[PDB]
Order: sequence, then C-alpha cells, then structure tokens
Amino acid sequence: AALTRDPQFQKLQQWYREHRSELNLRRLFDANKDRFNHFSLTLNTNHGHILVDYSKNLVTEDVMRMLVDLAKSRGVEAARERMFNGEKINYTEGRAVLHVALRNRSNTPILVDGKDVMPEVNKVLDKMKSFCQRVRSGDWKGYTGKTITDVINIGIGGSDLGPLMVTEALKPYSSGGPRVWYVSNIDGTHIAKTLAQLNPESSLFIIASKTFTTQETITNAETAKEWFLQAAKDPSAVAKHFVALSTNTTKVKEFGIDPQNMFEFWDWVGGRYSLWSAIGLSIALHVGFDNFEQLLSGAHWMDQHFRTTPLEKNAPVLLALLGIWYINCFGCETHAMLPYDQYLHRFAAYFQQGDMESNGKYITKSGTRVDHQTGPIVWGEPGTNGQHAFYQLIHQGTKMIPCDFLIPVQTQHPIRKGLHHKILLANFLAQTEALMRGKSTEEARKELQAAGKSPEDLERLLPHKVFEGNRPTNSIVFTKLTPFMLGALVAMYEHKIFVQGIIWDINSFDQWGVELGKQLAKKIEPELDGSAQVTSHDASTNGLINFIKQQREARV
Amino acid sequence: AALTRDPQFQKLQQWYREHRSELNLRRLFDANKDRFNHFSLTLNTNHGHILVDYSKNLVTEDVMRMLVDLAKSRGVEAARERMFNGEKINYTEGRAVLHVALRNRSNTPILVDGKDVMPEVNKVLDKMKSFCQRVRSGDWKGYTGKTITDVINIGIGGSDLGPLMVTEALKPYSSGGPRVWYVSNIDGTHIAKTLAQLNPESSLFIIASKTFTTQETITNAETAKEWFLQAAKDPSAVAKHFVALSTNTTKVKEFGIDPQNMFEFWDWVGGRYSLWSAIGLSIALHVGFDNFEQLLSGAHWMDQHFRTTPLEKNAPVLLALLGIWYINCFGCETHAMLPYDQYLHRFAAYFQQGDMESNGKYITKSGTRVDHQTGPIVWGEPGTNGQHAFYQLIHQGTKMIPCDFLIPVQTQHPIRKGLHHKILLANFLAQTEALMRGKSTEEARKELQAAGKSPEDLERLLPHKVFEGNRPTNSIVFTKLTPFMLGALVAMYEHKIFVQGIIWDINSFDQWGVELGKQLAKKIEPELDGSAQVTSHDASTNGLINFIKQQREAR
Ligand SMILES: C/C(=C/C(=O)O)C(=O)O
Ligand SMILES: C/C(=C/C(=O)O)C(=O)O
Repeated sequence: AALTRDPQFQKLQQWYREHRSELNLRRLFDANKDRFNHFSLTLNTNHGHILVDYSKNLVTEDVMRMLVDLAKSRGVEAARERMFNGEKINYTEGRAVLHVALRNRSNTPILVDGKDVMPEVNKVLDKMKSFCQRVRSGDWKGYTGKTITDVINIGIGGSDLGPLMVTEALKPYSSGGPRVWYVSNIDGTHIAKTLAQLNPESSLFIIASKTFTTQETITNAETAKEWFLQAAKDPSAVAKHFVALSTNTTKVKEFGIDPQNMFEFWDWVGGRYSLWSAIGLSIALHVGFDNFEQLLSGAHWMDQHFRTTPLEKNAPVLLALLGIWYINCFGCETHAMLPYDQYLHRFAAYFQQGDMESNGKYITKSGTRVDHQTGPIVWGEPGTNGQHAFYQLIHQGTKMIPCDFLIPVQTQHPIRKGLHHKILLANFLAQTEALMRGKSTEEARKELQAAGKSPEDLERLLPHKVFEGNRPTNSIVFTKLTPFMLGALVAMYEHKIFVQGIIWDINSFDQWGVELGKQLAKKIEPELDGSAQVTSHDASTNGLINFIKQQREARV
Repeated sequence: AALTRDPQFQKLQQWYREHRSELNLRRLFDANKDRFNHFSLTLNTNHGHILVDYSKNLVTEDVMRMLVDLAKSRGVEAARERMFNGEKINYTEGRAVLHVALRNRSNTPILVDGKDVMPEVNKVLDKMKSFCQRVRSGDWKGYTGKTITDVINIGIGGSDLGPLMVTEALKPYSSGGPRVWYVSNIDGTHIAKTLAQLNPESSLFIIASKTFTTQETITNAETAKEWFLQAAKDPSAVAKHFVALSTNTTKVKEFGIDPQNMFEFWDWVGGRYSLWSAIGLSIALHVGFDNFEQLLSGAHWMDQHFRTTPLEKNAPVLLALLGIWYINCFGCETHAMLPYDQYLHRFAAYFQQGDMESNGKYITKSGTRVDHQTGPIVWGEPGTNGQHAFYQLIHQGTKMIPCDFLIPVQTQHPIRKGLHHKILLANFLAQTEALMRGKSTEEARKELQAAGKSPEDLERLLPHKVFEGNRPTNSIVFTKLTPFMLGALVAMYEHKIFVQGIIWDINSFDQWGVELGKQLAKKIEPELDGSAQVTSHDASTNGLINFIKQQREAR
C-alpha cells in the first residue's frame, strides 16, 4: 500500500523499533519542565479558548517532526485543498465532499460541476430559518389549530446520531422550543413508546433520509403517518405535520409529502457529515435557528484553522498524527473518547459513526489492499461515570488505550457555588495524571506500611496496588460548551478523520460495507412468513430461523 | 503466569499456529451441514427458551475439546464450588463472593464464617417487598400527604448501571409504578436538570452506595437534601423522602437517614454484582416486587445451569472459552455486544463495568504479573442502529471483532401485525450471515456486470465491493425479554466473566485500579480554589489547572 512504501513512514517505524522502551512519560516530564508549553496548542476562537494538551503522549520533538513530515509526504495539504475546492475526492462514488460548504459563513464561492453551490446552500438555510420561526412562535398550527409542542425526527444513522447528539449537548439552549424526540430503530418499541406519549394535534414529524429509501426510516414513517391519519382522518392535514429532509424529491413526493415541505441537501453531503445541512432541522427547531447558525459558525472557524494553520500547530492534523502513531506503530485497536460532561453523553456514539464508518476501510485509492491498520474502534462514556465502570481496565488491564479527555471550564449549571464542577474538574485532571504517573512498588509499599498493614497483609496486597502508568492521554479543555464551541469541536474531529484517511490512502467518504447486510436481509424477510422450515441458507441461519418459528407461538 | 505454563493452553496455541488457515467459515459450513446442531445449545428454562448458537465461530470439534480441556486443567469447576459454598475467593480483600446467595430462591443454606447468610438476605428482601407495596400503592405519603410519583436513584457505578439497565429493559412492566430517575455523575448538570422536573412533595430519593463514602454520590445526596429542605424546611420530613441502600450503617446515620430507612447488603456483594441486592430497590419500585422476584428467579435458574451442566454443554463456560480463544490466540482486543432490542440499549454499558472492571487485571493469585492478555474492551450499540454507524468497520475494516448478537423472538410491541419485528429479525439474521459468508471478487464482479458498469468503471470499483467475511459471531435468541429471562441472561454473562477470570488466574472481584485517581483528585480539589498558579504537579497537570483558572472568569 502507499503508506507502507512511504519513506517517512519507514523512518517512523524504524525509530519506534529502536527507541520504543525510551518513551516513559514520568522521565519525559521530569527531564523537560517546558514539556507542556512545547506539546500543547491554545486556540482562541474569539468565542472561547480551546486548549489541546497532547503533552501526556509517548512522543518527543523528533517524533512530532517525523509525523509532520509524514503528513507532508502523504500530501495532506493538497488533499485538503481538493476537498475545500469541491473536487470529487470521494473517488469510489465520483462525488465531491462538501460538508464545509454547508457552514461556509463567508459565502466564498465553492464550485461543483462549474456551478457555485452556496446559493443553494443558503436558500435551504433561509427556508429552515423561516420554518423554525413559525413553529417556535406558534404561527405554524396543527390540523385542529394548536401550536406544535413536540418534534419527532424519524431517521437512522447519519439522519439521527448528529441531531440527537447536538440537541442533547445543547439542552440548556432549548428554552421556548418544542420537545424533541428521536425515533431510529426499526424495532417497534422505539416508535410505539414514543407515539404513546404524543398528541397528534401538536406533533410535528420530520422524516430524515438522504436517499429516502432506508427501510427502517420509511417503515417508521408509514407507521407514524398511519397513526396520525387514524386521528386526523383528513389526508390534507399531513401537510401540516410531516416534513422531509432529503436529496430525493421524487421519493419524498411519492411518500405523500408536500414538495413545499422538503428541506433539500445534496449528494456531496455525507450522512455522517450531514447535521450541518437540512438534516439539522430538529436542532434548529429545538434551540432556535440563531443557535444553529452559531453551531455552523464554530465549525466554520475550525474549518479555517485547519486550512490556514501550519501543520506543526494545526490541531486536527496533530490529533490525526498522534492516532497514526498509536495505530500503526504501537498497534492500539481502539480510541476512547471521555467527555467530562453529562450533556455530551452521546458524543462518543456520534464519532463511532463519524470515525469508524469513515476509516473502517481496507482498499486504497489505487485499488490495493492495505497491508497496515486503518481506523480504530471508538468507544467511551462520560466522566466521572467511566471511572466507576471501566477505568479499572484502563489503569491495570493489559491494553494500551489512547484516550481523549474533554471538559468545559465553565458549567451550564454552577450549582452549590461551583462545588460540583470543581470536583468534576479535579477528577478530570487526576485521571490523566494517574494514567501518566502510576504508582511504583516502593510508593505502594510506603502507603501500606503507613496504613498499618502487617508484614503479611502488606506482602499479599502490595503487587495488586502497583500502577505501571505510562498510559497516554490527550486533554482537550474549552471555555464553555456553547453552540459555537460544539461546532468547532465536532469539526475538529471531522478533519482529524480526514487527515488519517489521506495518510492511509483510503476513502473516508464512502461506505460500501453496508450493502451486503442489506441484500441478505431482503432475502430473509419473506422467508419468515409462514411456518415452513427454511433450508436455503447455511446451517446456522437456517437453525436460527427455525428456532424463531418454533418460539413465535410459545406462551411464556 | 499460571495460564502460560498450562499444558492445555500450550496445546491450544500450538494448534492455532499450525491449523489457523483451516478456519474458514464458508468451507466449514459447506463441509458439515450438521454444524449448527453440533455447535449450539438450547436451554428450556420453563419460562422461555434460550438458543446459544456459537456455530459461526472459528472453531472445530477439536478446538472445542481443547478449550474444554483448558477449563478442566485450570480448575473452573473447583473454583465454581468455592464461590457457591461461601469461601473467600476474593482473596485480595479476604471476602466471599455471593451474589448467587442474593437470588438463592431455594434457600439452601450458604455459610460464611459458619453462619447462613440466607436469613439476612431474605430479611432485607422482605423489607424491600413491604416498602415497595407501601410506596406503589400510595400508602407511603410525602411530607404534605401526597403519594410518591417519582423515585430518584442517586448512585454511581455498581449502584447505578444495573438498576438503570434493568428498568430500561423492563419498562413495559412498570404500569402502576412511579417514574424512576437515575442521577450518577458528579457533573452538576445531572442532578440540576433532574431536580428541575420534580416536586419535593412527591419525590423519594434513594441514596445508593456500598461504602456510603463515594464522593460523587454523597455530594449529589447532600445537594438533593438541601433542595428538599428548602421546600419542606422540617428536618423530620427527610424520613419520608430519603432511604439508603448500603453496607455502612454508621455513615448512613451520619448523613441523617433513619436506620429504619436503610436497606442493607453485605461485603460479599460486589458493586458490579449488586442489582440483585437492596441496590435493586429502584427496580422493584418501578416494576413491582413480584417482577423483581422473577428477575432473581431467572438468575437463580442460570446459576443452577452453570453448577450442574457438564462443561462441554455449559453456556457461560462455552462463551468464556470462545472469548479466551479470540483473546489469547487471535489477539482480539475487544468484544462487541449488539442487542437487537431498543429496551436493552444500556446492556453493553452495564457489562462494560461487569466485564472490564472484573477482568481488567494484570496481577495473578500468586502475585505474579500476567504475561498474556486478560479482559477485553466491551462496547456496542443496539441493532439495527449500529448497522448504520460502525458496522462498516466490522465488515471491511482491519480489526477482528467477536460479536454477540442478541434478540427476543417475541416483541413487547407487536405493532403493524408484527411487521417491525419481522424486519428486525431479518436484519439480526442477515448481519451474522453477511459477516460469515462475505462476498468474493467473482460474486461482486457479477453484480457490477448486471448493473451495467463499463469495464473501466467495474474494475475501479470491484475491490471496494468485496467482503472478505470469515468474521465470527455468537447468536443468542430467547423467547421473550421478560424479567425472568433478563435475569437468566445477565447471570449467564456474570458466570462467563467468572470462568475467564479463573482461567487467567486473576481476581475477578476486586478493583484496586480505582484508588489512584481518587487519591490524586483529593489532592487537586483544594488547589483549584483561588487564582493562584499551581506548579506542584507535572508540567501538564499544572498547565491544565492554570488554563482552567484563567478561563474561569472569561465572559
Ligand atoms: C442511513 C441513511 C442512508 C441514506 O439514505 O443514504 C439515511 O439517511 O436514511
Ligand atoms: C462505586 C461505589 C463504590 C463503593 O461504595 O464501594 C458505590 O457504590 O458508591
């Protein structure tokens, strides 16, 4: 593959093999009291600062130099320009990749097929703004003359995870907005338990799907429309309670949605990069279009940072390169994202798609099979909860796990004169300090003796109380989790993912891996009808189906 | 380490190095149409069936025999009996391990220090039953005479994840129960946004903590109590709105809760094994004590299955051994848990603690450092959602990821004459089939030809459409997700975790790895007050603190 043949990558791998056992964080910090200043970036967005402290990583100045040289050798800057200039860098599908245009507040022209896309981008934004003002003010009325109290987004994957994550993260900014609900699973309990809590007269359904053919979403949509029409009866009332977010006007029309109720986006908006488009309507209804615009503006700021900053001081580039170091030299399978913020509780789940569906790939641009690792498994839970669930393994298991710890300095809820947030910050700081420093046999022994342990209780317990440490982390600290700041943070990780894919020579913007499961499900669906045994598959699929048919009738 | 020296383990590794390439699922199924029968288990619990289909794994009959021989050599059965008989198998803390006693419906004596624990277990269970009856019926009144409409569990980790996951999973059984809320994070957002939706006069707070000293929980509990007393003003009203679930009577009383309002458990109940104890009180309040007893009864059924079934057909043993194979021979770092059930959306998060905190260890019983892998990173999201988020990487990334796919045959919400559940079942089946079979270059070339692609376009796209497959899965199908069935399934995984830990020679039941972070946070807390710069830690900790202090005033 490209990367394995690259001379700067080989230089990196060789340095790693020779100097690996020289990378100990305790000794690195004891030896260089300027390590924080040299291995961190402080960004002023003018709407909050962002400190990206990457100094608790297993790197030296030489390692960072070699990584930046790898980015240059792999052509990261030229690929970036291709994206921003509207070239068809999604080469398997022959499409541009222009989520950056969706938030291009500067309205600099971006040409696709020789045509500036920004007028169309701004036309839809204007339509979203109008619609949100009317719904939130109460001017948009239901079929019995009532204001909308509940907005229900029906969509899955990229049509769900983004808006859900953002409305959870920005819940303090939703005063005066309708309640927002997210229905995504085809599993009928999802729509069933939602609809049981809603009044058809004051519920607005948003049907979100790029192609508008996804079975889960269309089936949920028909179930909601049947439920609505059982109450309203009048088919003309659907135009007051159903809108669609999509690129497929025909399928939206055939589903029965008023064409004036379609909020359009384009084929160069990837689903996992789509919350910035019409797909974000549920965000703008919930927290208002002004806050949605702030969210776009934060992403736009980080877009310009990525575009204008020399690589050695460029935040998404450095984050991407530290990942390459741990993925392709240290061999770490996973990457944990640990926001110390309850409002960010769906942030890790969002970048499970954003990261893993982008870079969970194995074919390069030349059609060649990679001979190296690509994207990691992303996971995580908010702090401090994770400390009492799985940090045991991070501290004392047998896995190397690069971790990003994130926290806002200022809380949305400064209760008890800031006591809760002070403890939260103390734990945020302590855990990365603990992961780095550990605790030696000698230090553990002195503690046990001071505690009063007998020589026999001490010797039995001692080895279990040792922390080997040397476990690397990023600490990402920002002034406050505002709409703007969330936009900048999400964009920062979007460009991290971009840079890694360019280095790996893969396509971060296609997803051919979802097709096989969809084909096979289409063939099994009809076979579940009737009680006849199935013999048309492998023995396991047959046996599972036939067990399902046996127990479908059992009375528990 | 014990495992590395084990002759059966070394035999496993040798076979792996020599016959790895024989393990292709497409060929194995084509060569043995009885593969499903040979590598699956059916369990009749009398309250539903459980099909544990492990045939889509990279195993042969020889591999399973070698794996079962490993469990024999490592003494799994003798360790099991030590657990069930009340011996102090949590050897670093000198404690028994008796979550199986909490659900011992047979009331067979289980002795700790020569004294039966079941009379006390059943005394607490009886107290839980009476309390749930009084709260749920409205006979227990708040300080202004209203019935309780909201129960708020305040706790973290083991005192949070289990009860939350079970009340989410059993929501259909909660008619007639109060709403339940879970406050766990110290982050003031969590308690603040909960309290804003509640009325002190009809809210019952459950302060859940084994030691009753966990800082997040005691801080949250004091904040809730201050909020409550701002409305009630009368300290005597606390006795009507605050109860404690704990082992520490002294600290519960110092917090100001009536001893009569304390539901006790015992030191041999691990936090991540504690939903079966008084810690489960919010479950019983929400779905009723009868449904809580069914939950316990299902775990009890699985306990007996684990105890009496030969290893070669013993569900948790087989799941454990399969994981050993992927962890210690193939080197897989993670284990994905994928319930095709929206009600189970917190199931994977629960076993993040249950698995990772139990087996995320590196010191053996003999005090020696392991020289092999131990517990995996557990993760997952409900299907079908995950298909549209990260399955791309499972199908076409560069990682080998063992997955457990779970689903109930019968849905709690058979809307549209079962259409939604039919589609869900079809995806559940299709995804493991796709993971196993993949799609070859020739198979994908044919699809592209039929799609009308130019020869140039076809050749460009073809390798991107290939699925290498041979990706193993477990499929766990059960009749219906009832309280009983949930208990059986959770107990199954508890015993899987037990077996793996014994094989690794680690202590599944301590958690010394949480102490360091607690110590260092205690040191940092008072340094955060004031605008004075901190320079007493490493340069990063100092720089982070000083940035926090700088940005604390920014507007
Ligand atoms: C998951 C999904 C895919 C697509 O339509 O492209 C959707 O938005 O429905
Ligand atoms: C996480 C925890 C630990 C303990 O109290 O032992 C708790 O239940 O509060």
